[PDB]
Amino acid sequence: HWGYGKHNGPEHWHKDFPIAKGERQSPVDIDTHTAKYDPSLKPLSVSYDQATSLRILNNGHSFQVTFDDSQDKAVLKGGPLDGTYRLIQFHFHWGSLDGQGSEHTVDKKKYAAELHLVHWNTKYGDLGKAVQQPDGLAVLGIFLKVGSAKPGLQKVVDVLDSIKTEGKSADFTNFDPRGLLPESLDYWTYPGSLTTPPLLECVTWIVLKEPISVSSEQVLKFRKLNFNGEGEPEELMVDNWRPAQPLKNRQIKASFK
Ligand SMILES: CC(=O)Nc1nnc(S(N)(=O)=O)s1
Ligand SMILES: [Zn+2]
Repeated sequence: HWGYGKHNGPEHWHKDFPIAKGERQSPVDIDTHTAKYDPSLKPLSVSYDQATSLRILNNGHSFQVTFDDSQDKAVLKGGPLDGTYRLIQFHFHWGSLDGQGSEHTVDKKKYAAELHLVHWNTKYGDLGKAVQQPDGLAVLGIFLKVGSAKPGLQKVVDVLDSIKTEGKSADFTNFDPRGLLPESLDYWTYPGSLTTPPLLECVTWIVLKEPISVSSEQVLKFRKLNFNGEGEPEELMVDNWRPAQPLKNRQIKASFK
């Protein structure tokens, strides 16, 4: 079973998942001076008004809030995307201290954490089918830095005590993911992959330039979670991020001048 530690972490993943050394792996460093502004790109369309959250879950590598994706309800359109992508889940990656935790980096800068809102392309019918297609997923990535509290995150942190260990879940209905968004929807975009095994190269990445700020107390709660299942030696869920991968033959485009 893969993980983030010395003997099962990111440098080991290629053995069970050889795509780990593929041509479109994520995350990557975003070099702000090399990324080209592309005026053909469109405004992102984030329509989360009808979002229906279901559960919050510790899956052993992060915690995720899941959504009902049986019909168009919370979807992402526009930007670099064709067609409609339904929100299935969001999760975070974070560090043991504030100077690391994000998966993408900006001019080698590491953020305290990174939020991933995962959406799949409706023209493939289900998530399972979408992940086997180069345009099957759109993941919206948002950086977190430490400062002021993020009110829309507080309902999430208040429940983390209840899902401390792997496998634990709780009801998490009536959560509005709009409260996790920054003001500007300016973004970078590039073709990439899932950043956890099986690391499938099925993702259009859309990373927002403006981070959201969260308080030290909020991110502290992230760090109290556990990779392990109940009763096992406590091994803190921290530094669950994959480092930046080779960009290779890819261009990162900017939606803004
Ligand atoms: C079903 C599903 O969402 N699988 C994922 N694997 N990696 C993801 S990430 N870290 O790139 O957002 S999402
Ligand atoms: Zn992720």
